[PDB]
Amino acid sequence: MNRGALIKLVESRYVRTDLPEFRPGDTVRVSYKVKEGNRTRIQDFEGIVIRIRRNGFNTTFTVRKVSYGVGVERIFPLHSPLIQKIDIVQRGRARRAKLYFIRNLSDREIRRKLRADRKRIDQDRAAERAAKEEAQKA
Amino acid sequence: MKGILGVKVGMTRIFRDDRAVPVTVILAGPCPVVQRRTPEKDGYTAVQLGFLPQNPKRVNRPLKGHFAKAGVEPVRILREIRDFNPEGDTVTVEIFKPGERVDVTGTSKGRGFAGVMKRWNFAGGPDSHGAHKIHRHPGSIGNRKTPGRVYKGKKMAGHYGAERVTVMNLEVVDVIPEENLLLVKGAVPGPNGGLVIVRETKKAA
Amino acid sequence: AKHPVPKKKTSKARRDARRSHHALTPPTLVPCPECKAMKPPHTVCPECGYYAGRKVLEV
Amino acid sequence: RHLKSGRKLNRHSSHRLALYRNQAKSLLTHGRITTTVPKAKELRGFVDHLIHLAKRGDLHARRLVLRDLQDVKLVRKLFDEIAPRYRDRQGGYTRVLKLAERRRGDGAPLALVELVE
Amino acid sequence: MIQPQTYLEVADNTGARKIMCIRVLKGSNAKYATVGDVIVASVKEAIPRGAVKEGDVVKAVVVRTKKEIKRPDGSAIRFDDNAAVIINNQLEPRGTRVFGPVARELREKGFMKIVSLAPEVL
RNA sequence: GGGGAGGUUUGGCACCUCGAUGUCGGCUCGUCGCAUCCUGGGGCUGAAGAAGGUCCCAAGGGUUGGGCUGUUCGCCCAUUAAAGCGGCACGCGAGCUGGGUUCAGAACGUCGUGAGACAGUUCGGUCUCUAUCCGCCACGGGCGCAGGAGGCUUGAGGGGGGCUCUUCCUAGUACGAGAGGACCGGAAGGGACGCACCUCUGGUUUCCCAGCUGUCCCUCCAGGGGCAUAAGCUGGGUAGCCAUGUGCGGAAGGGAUAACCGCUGAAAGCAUCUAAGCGGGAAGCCCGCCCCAAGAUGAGGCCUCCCACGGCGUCAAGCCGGUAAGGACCCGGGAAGACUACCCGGUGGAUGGGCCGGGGGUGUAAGCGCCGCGAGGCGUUGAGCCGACCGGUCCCAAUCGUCCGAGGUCU
RNA sequence: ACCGGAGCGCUGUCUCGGCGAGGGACCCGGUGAAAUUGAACUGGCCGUGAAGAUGCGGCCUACCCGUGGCAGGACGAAAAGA
RNA sequence: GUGCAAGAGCACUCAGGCGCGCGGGAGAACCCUCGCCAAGGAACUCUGCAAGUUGGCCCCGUAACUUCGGGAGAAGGGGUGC
RNA sequence: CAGUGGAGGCCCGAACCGGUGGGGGAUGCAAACCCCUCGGAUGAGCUGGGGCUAGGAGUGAAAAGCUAACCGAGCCCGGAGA
RNA sequence: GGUGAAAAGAACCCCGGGAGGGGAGUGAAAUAGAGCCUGAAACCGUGGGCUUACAAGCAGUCACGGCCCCGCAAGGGGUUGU
Repeated sequence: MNRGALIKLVESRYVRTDLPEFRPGDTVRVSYKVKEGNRTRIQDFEGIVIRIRRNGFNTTFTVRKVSYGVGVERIFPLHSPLIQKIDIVQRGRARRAKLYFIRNLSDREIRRKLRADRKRIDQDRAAERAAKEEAQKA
Repeated sequence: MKGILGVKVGMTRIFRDDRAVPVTVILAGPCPVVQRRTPEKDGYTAVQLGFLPQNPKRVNRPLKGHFAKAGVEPVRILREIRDFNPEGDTVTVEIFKPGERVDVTGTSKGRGFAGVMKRWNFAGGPDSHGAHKIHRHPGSIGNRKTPGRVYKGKKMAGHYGAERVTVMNLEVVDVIPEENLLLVKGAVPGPNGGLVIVRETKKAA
Repeated sequence: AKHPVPKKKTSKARRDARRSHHALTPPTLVPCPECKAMKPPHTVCPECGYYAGRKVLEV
Repeated sequence: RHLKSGRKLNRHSSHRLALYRNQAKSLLTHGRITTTVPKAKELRGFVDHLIHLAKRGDLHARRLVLRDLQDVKLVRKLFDEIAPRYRDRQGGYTRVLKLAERRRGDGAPLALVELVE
Repeated sequence: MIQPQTYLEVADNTGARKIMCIRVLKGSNAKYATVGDVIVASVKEAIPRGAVKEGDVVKAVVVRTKKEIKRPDGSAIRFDDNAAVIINNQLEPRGTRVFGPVARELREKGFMKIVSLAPEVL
């Protein structure tokens, strides 16, 4: 039997690896859904975020977002029924992972305490056309 | 009335067809089909089943390398499945087919002597208006001067945990003979390294 | 001294039974290799000593 | 069963740590230290681990380990001498060996830290 | 969770703004509620000029809960509040102006009247 | 108008209790009873169907949350399929509560010339941790099972378990003027509840990371230590432990029965569910479910294992030292545990500690570069550490070894 | 620091309790009380009895002894009954 | 002695002084005492008993009534480090 | 109207007296005590000293409280072997 | 309160830190050994005999069996299997 790790890491054949890379900064656009008595839709639910519970297979993300009424938080099971999920802005530069403190006061203080890392962009722009060099070289 | 032994690990959530599902992972493995027991020299039909091979110097002795065919025992000795009798070859895992409810034996993991409102769940109560003491006390047990005899099995504070039990209704869609595993609805008792065994369902049997 | 009092004097029989489960247990000892005499199981007797022999400093 | 993690203990937390690292100090000064049993156990574990992170020689280990310590002449004796010894050993640099007869007045089996090299 | 003591503001006009939970409607022991749960109520907060006065004892069904919801599809969500939709003795939303998000879960339960005008089904 | 059970209320009698048994409800644990409130059943109607009225059958399980009143009695709401009636010091202060009760204090209504007293009121007012036997809830030791031992088991006994609703399809069809609105077969879901798990959700984690404050110290800075909880303080938080989270269970089925309906049929040429025989009949009885269980002194049975005399008794049983299969001590200790027990492994080994890769937590740390006089910033960088976790790995401890244990009743 | 009644913010008072923490207890080690005490070889139903039994009786479960724990009985100790 | 508005407060600690005249191991229930708690927020209860929020310093402001002292710090709210 | 002055059986608040509601403890650390809080808080104040007032008597910001740990009439001995 | 006629009141060896004893030596005698003539009862130990690990007890009684030990016989102690 050995390694229980080995076991559950072999249970990993329902793995996504093409899925976007992010930090617990912001996020934004889209997720998924069903929407009907016959599904046929995925909701483009944007948000920020808050909680990255790490695990691997069962690792999930608490996504904080606000609308029309007030606050609301969607957790997603990181792996399958998520069609595409892809965020927008990503940003970064928070202090920690858990961001409950933002639930209390979510306003001009929030945009105040948030700033993207140019490093992020610069790396997505390095990734940008070192991928048309990879659409050229190898 | 079929079945095969198993050992416990993990309980995830893979999404079959659409929905999302909790999944117990047990290793059913190759289990020595060591001999049957017969209604004349016994009273019923039963099959001894071994398991996971390691036993070398340590176990030896009558072995039941005697028995009738040897083969050497696992490391998890052997048990029996009641009213059971396969073909005669040492069976493995996929003795069952995916998408079926069945039953399971397991050693509930031990806990030791524990609370009264914990073991059974009483109520207790007295936080601030009551008393500091009788937080976790059974309150009351008997009567006055008649009958006055404390009842046998008065549901008391003591050990809870290290027990054993069969269990009905478990849907298994997953199984990996290619390593000897069995993934089911997920509920199995015991620690991740204890006794489990799969028998067949009883929804109408 | 409270409410649950030993209502009556307990017998000599009960004395001797409650003290039946008492008793002692003898010591457990084995020899000292590369030496001569005892040492309890898993010990480095000062006079004797385990492998390599540490201490052994007395008079 | 309220112990399915383990760890040997008894005392205050302050008491625990302070002790641990003090026994360490006393050992690093010498080599063979008389004491009790559970002490002996997670003492040997702890301290040996300490000597493995002191097996190298960066300011990292220096401060960090000595943050969890105090003595600096002993920082010399460690970073400059004890480490270049067990240098070619990446396992238990210490072995604590037990004593019979027990501690008298209150029968307590004893043991002893060793230099093991 | 919704015990019979909680305030529940309204996600609609009707002539109300906040209430207090009275019982539920499930089993005479089901003393707990969540999304789409049929709940009896006493308003305790209703703005002057509507069709339901402050205090008045009426009924409701609940959506938007401080208690997160775990669907049969592993996904989840919690609402920052304890809102609801108010109804009469004939099951139907009295008001009309629905505010904020709602769970599509309710939709399959069968309160489509809200779902139809719902500005954010989630 | 008579007759009667029931021993719950309210009266009578006053014997164990004056070398004490502490009165009202509630907390909390139940538990016995059916004249049964929901649920099953059938009988019947001043019963169309829908519901109701009523009488027997039947404890299997169940029978809510509150407002006020010290208050059981009570009223009231929101509900339920329903909101039971009762016994046991009107159960349970060596268990709570001491709120109500007949203490002294004080006041008030009231009676008395007054001290003071009034089945008049008011406010506050000390139930007392160590269980001896029994009883009970688990845990063992010693023994026993008329060769010693290891493992798989039998199930006699006994313990647990039994609720119910919601919309739907059949079908607005049968019955009905309409309004209405059904058997039954099936379905989909909730709640109350007992067991199992951490995979998610959510709560944790006492030194596992980061922040900061007053501070004494190392060593002035940088850096770091305790202290300030019994962790200074907050921000997080794994495994293990948990509920709300999560998978399940009550059942599906065989047989006997309840009142009740029927078959064939007599006395009693007709009749009949009856005295013989057949049949239907309930969540109810018995199994089919789940644990304990051969002290089930019947001490069951299977799969083996080792084997006989070795020393006095020739005869009849004893006994008696070392060996056999084995086992005990001790140790590594263990999702197992109050000690014990259990269980795992002990150099022929992955048990604990070290180590290192997977995994998890934190968020660029110690120093270095490069800016602004400076709080700090950017780079070095997802780095540095790193509790339990999955394993790899003999580096260190499971040493050397010690003692017991068939020598085989009989018919 | 007096007795009611009501609203606001807050909270383990309650639902429904889970985890952890140090200290008692539990194992070892040194010492070692008490009130009560006729003796006890001290289980249960259905009746018996000056009214409420292990002990009487027609009758019950169970080898011997112990350890942790709960608190119903011994008309339970505190009194020659407030 | 350093520090907060201050101080014979408090944390730390000068100098001086001590480790409370039995300890070693488990890591049970249960009891002392302490923290965190999703979600509801007096529903529990004779009683918000009790814990738990607020707190200190300055800026704003403060109802009724009043014997002009008060009521007050009313309530309600804004900052504080470097 | 400004100010200075600087009052109070003034008020918030240390040792100091006190003891409220809670709890611990109950063969206690203890024949009335620790922990959390509460109150006075420059006065009708807290307190070492020396002297007197004492059993139908004294002392009483007043209960029939207090007078060498039991005060509706002290302790000691004697009638008294009531 | 009592050693003995009287101190002859215990040297020397031995284990032991001492204490206390094991021998010796003393006297009529150390069962007179130093709070020592006598030393009982309740009382706590150690050896042995009989009996006890399926069993319901105001603990004994009447009979019978098992048994062990005194007994010439006859009997007797004892003990308890039913």
